[PDB]
Amino acid sequence: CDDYYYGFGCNKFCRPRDDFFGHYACDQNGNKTCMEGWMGPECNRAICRQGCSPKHGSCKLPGDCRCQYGWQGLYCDKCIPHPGCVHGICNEPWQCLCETNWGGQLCDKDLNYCGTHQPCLNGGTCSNTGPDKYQCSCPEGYSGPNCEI
Repeated sequence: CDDYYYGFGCNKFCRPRDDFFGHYACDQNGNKTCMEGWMGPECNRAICRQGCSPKHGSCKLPGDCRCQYGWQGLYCDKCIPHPGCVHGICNEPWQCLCETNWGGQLCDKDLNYCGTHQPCLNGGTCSNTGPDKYQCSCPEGYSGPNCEI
């Protein structure tokens, strides 16, 4: 057969290509086998990073994984939390689900301020009354919000 022609009657044509339309090499049989990182019948479809999200990841060039907006990571499977979420995580993009004991919007206000700071002086007992809020119970002879006379 002449160059690039294959088969018994030299009818099957195959010539290696490396452009936008296809990325392939030719077999002993003149079959269209794709180059490394490319797939599909025309070899113009890029193979993504193995494990790239089928829901939030994409391809233009192998072996990349470009993220859908709101998603991050190597596989684009991790959500981007609402900036700036402090003591919290996300399940969906732009979420800020708080931890214990934390609140509320950005998960930065302490729900256990008494256990973290202990602001009541002179033998005062305190209880948590909300995010970044506390209440001191003062003994006899001591006044003020923190029992500081």
